[PDB]
Amino acid sequence: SGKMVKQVEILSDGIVFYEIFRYRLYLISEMSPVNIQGVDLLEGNWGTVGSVIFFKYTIDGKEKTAKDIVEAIDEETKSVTFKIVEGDLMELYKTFIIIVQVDTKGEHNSVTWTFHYEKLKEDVEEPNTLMNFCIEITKDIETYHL
Repeated sequence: SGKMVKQVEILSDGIVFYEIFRYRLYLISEMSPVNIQGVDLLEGNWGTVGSVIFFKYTIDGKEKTAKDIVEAIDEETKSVTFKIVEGDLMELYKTFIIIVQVDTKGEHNSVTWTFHYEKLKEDVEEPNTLMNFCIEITKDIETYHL
């Protein structure tokens, strides 16, 4: 078991940012094309718990996939929770949960990324590269909107 958390300040509008993750995830492909080539809906509906989304992405030039279930949406805390059920990460991790959270409260304007994960074997790395990648995504989105 394991948990990783990073908070990035964003200079663009947090609400707009949340709404991308919350309602229109398919867009991160246009906004971070270098990182994300595809965001396809396979089951359910965009913006709803239980929907099955498929990601095509590239880390360090290596092409990868993840199939995610949207497991939580929370409009109070401006949070969305994705659980990875298939793909490259599951070669290494039994369980992998990604929560994205946008703080708009006050002059505070930030995106917090949380990984909860269970490794398959003791000597698998902490998912630092993946956290770096989510921060790049955050910054692509920010600059795209700024």
